Amino acid sequence: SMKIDVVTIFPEYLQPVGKAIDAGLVDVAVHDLRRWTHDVHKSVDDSPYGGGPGMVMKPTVWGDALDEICTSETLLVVPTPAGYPFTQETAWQWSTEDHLVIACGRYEGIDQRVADDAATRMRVREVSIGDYVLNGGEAAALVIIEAVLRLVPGVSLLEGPSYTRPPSWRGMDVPPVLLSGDHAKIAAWRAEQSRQRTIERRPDLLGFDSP
Amino acid sequence: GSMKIDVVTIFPEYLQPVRQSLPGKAIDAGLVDVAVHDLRRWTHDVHKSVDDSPYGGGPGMVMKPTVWGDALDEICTSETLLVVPTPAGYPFTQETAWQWSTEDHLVIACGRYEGIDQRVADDAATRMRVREVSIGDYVLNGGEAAALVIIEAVLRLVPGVLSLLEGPSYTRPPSWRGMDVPPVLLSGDHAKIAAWRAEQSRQRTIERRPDLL
Ligand SMILES: O=C(O)c1cccc(CSc2cccs2)c1
Repeated sequence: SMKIDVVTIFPEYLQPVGKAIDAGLVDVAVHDLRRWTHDVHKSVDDSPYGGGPGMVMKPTVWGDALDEICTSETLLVVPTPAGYPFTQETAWQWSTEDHLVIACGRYEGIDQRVADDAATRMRVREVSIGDYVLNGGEAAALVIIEAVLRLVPGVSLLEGPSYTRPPSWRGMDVPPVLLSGDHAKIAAWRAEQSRQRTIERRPDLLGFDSP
Repeated sequence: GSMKIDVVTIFPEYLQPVRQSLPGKAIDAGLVDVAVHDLRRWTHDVHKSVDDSPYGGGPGMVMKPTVWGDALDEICTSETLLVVPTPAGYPFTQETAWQWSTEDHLVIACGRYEGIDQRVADDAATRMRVREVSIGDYVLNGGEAAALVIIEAVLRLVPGVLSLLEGPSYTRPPSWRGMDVPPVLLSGDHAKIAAWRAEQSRQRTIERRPDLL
């Protein structure tokens, strides 16, 4: 059993309701960060100190929210292009956690003091899901949850090509070996394929130079 | 400029957020159109089948060439760029988003389980440009959230629609819970602040991303 919490200013995104199939092995909650503002305008951003383009999310509003939602046992996830890589190994690790809280930021970023503060009560991980930029952590929140949840109790190199019926389609055939029943020959051919594909699409995975 | 995105999936509900995350004005100006399609209208049987056992043995299922064949024949033109998210794909980077941002028709095929029959992509590639791609180093159940990422990533690069690491950022108030904003940022010395940020970026990148260096 495991509890996942998500905070965003766009709570409509996370509503798919895959990760959806649950027989109560985990519960998931989504919160509107505006639930913790006070002024009539609901202001959650301000201009950066030192200058530069765009807005930053205020430290006070996030701080209040997390006070209410987080505990000392909590793992705090902050998706961000400036964070550590989020890999298969990270998913395995977080599949054992009791409590995850994902903080979705928009604009240019969130005050640094927010995660520095949190880091004195609970454990915090700033993470990047890939080398590209999004508008907000909302999509990243989703990716992280899919990757993590599919490893939770009760649910190398690259993988080569897959086939199924029919054995001949539009004049293209399934590789004979797959049809012949030799468990040996099929494992070998499959290993060859998987390796031939990594050298091409992902040379770094076998310690080579990236294109 | 003017871009059309078709998405095929056995979960068309999942893609609710992309079309509910769009500026109305760009839809009015013909800057982008996004259509989601349920992969099952192209099924041939009364059970509406999308997958089938792996040739060669193994666990998990493979997706039928017959169905995806029908589907792509209908949606794709020969100007089409066919995107297929998979963990065995090429890396989807920022350079990739930039490139695709100037394309006219993007077709994204969302597969599930252990993939789509290889022949589908093989065949498509005889009459259009196909790109199989991985959004990161981890396995997701299906291609759906990957599609979400890619769409958001590419469209925030189309005007009027939606190297080291960036260092910390701060805003009002100057003091919060006993932590102060770095005093250099209020100094009025902009040549000096440009350099402070530079160091911050380097340090960060060394810690978090020593590959980039
Ligand atoms: O922290 C923020 O305020 C912020 C600003 C922009 C975008 C995001 C999530 S973006 C992302 C990029 C790669 C992996 S995740 C967050």
